[PDB]
Amino acid sequence: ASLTEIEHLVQSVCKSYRETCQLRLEDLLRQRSNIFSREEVTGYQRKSMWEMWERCAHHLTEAIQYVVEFAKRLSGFMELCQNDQIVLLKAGAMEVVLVRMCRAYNADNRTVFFEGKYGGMELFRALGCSELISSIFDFSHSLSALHFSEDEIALYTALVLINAHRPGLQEKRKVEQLQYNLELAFHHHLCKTHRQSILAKLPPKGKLRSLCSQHVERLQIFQHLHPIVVQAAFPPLYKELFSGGGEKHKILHRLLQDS
Ligand SMILES: CC(C)CCC(=O)N[C@H](Cc1ccc(NC(=O)CCc2ccc(Cl)cc2)cc1)C(=O)N1CCC(C)CC1
Ligand code: NA
Repeated sequence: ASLTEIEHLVQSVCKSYRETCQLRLEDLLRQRSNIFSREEVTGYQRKSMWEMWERCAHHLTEAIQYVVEFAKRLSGFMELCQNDQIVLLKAGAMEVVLVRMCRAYNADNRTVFFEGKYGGMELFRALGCSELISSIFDFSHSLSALHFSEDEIALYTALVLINAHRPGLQEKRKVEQLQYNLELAFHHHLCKTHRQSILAKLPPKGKLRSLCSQHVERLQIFQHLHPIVVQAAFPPLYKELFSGGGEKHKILHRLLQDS
């Protein structure tokens, strides 16, 4: 590529992200004052473990769907073969969500936007995975210190998804070329905005990998406790990406093929 193409890729990636960001940043900031009362927090704690899991699985699925749409709009993604598109999404969609949610996190009071209001870790105690919850909050606390702009999140999450090292890629060279151009765009934008200092503060890939593994592991614990809840009340896309043996569903293939 050349310089004019990279500048175009920067605006292309930032545009695809704005069209699929799920929640605009200003809308998330305007809600920061709206925090669950101590009686509303106790209500969430009084909910059953199985109800909190399906409510969280529903919100995770909604977020993942926007990441799929981000991928389809992402320059060069739909040119890859379908096997590679599915490998990249299965490996990275959750990782993109884990990065995106820092916008919905308030580092001042350590709360996240959940079901119309902001609440802390104590809101999710009924899940029975306090270690995973605190790892999630800590990860959002870390990214919040970086003070990401919307353009930086756009370019970073594009690279989280377009990773030529994902096992199972049939056209590794083709993903490499797309990843190299997206790297150039991200680094060129950081250079122009004088934000190259964030490169050393970005979390290691093994951290996002550890969070996704913690999610699958705690789901397997819950699935053992309430297998019918997962089969009957969890979204099909969620089961395809996280539940064994739930990969039998093909949701993503339909999501990608349409339009
Ligand atoms: C920029 C916007 C798109 C950000 C919008 C946004 O906030 N999305 C996330 C999605 C989400 C949902 C659930 C989790 N995990 C859990 O609840 C733990 C249980 C678990 C374990 C394993 C699996 Cl596989 C699935 C669930 C992680 C993330 C979100 O809604 N929240 C609110 C509550 C959680 C605790 C933090 C983040
Ligand atoms: Na933040």
